Amino acid sequence: SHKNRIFVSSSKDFEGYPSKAIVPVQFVALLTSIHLTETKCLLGFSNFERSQEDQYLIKLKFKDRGSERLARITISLLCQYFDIELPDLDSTVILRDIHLERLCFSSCKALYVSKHGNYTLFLEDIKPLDLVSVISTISTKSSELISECDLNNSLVDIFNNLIEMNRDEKNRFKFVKLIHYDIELKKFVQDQQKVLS
Amino acid sequence: SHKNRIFVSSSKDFEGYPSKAIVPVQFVALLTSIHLTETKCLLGFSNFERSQEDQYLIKLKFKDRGSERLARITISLLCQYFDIELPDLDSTVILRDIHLERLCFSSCKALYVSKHGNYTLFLEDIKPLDLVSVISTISTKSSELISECDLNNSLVDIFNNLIEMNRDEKNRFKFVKLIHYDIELKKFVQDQQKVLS
Repeated sequence: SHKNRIFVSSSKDFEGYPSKAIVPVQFVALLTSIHLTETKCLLGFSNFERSQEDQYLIKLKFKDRGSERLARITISLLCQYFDIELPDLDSTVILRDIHLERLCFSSCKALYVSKHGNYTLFLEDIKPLDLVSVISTISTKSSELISECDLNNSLVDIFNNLIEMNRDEKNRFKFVKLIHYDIELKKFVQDQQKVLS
Repeated sequence: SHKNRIFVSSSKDFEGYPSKAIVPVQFVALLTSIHLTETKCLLGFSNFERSQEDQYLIKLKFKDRGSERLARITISLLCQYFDIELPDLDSTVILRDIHLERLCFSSCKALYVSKHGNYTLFLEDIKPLDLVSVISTISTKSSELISECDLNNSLVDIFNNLIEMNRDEKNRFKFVKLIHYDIELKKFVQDQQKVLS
């Protein structure tokens, strides 16, 4: 046997989880916000089921200076991977609605940790996915509680929800406003937008 | 004014630094080793002036579980950036002579911290550089103590030392053994190997 890390397809699943327990989970979602202060470091994620950003809030807790540095070094690499630029080390980080500019697919491993009906997600790993890859995985193609299609299914859903936000006028999200709108993204979008017939 | 982060071109510079001081530094070097246990996390870097790996040892100290996680998440992103694959979270990290396989250019900001003639380097930031970029920067092209040519000069030196190790037979380092030997690397190598005339 193993840890039996549970795959969650939605923050709504947390509503039926144990009330005092530590449960390892994994979920796929777009990075939507970063907040780095001196006492706190917060990562927002959304899946965009109907939409609303930061459904998942993952916490990187820290008390010391060393902790504080580690948290900062972590944020720094995550932003570099996704080409999100940061102020200079030698110069507080606040990033909101990241998805309006970038589209940062991420596979996360967290610890759902709950007490008295309240729960917190602590990060254990994060795998940034390349938009390049994500598009392949969709165009193209451990524990007993994660199917090797869950991740894939998630990526597919995220992108559909993304499509329905693009159409919707009262939504600030639009494929064109993305800093990285290639022609591949265009045609990918168009293809998936044709999988309705 | 600013922090006056000092650019160091060599670990040999540390021999003339203050004996009880905290001095912010920056240096460019290839990642050569990673060690992750439960009490310690160590990053080895080399510049390869004549050669020897791990001239620079940067320490990511940690006492808690949270710290321990942060350190791990940090290592994980660094390896992903450089396409170094790691065992599964749900399954101690020991990576040596990374440069025989990969070539991982890195710009680091550390705190030289010394007491009684002894010094330690604590990480504050690390910028992985893409081999793709590094080759441009060389083929192609803040504080008062870092010139905007230092980084560049360093990259150039590293690669020359690399060339002289390739020639040398008693050295296990060879361009061909690299997991990523493109044709660009070939021709880049050949060009720089022609800048001797």
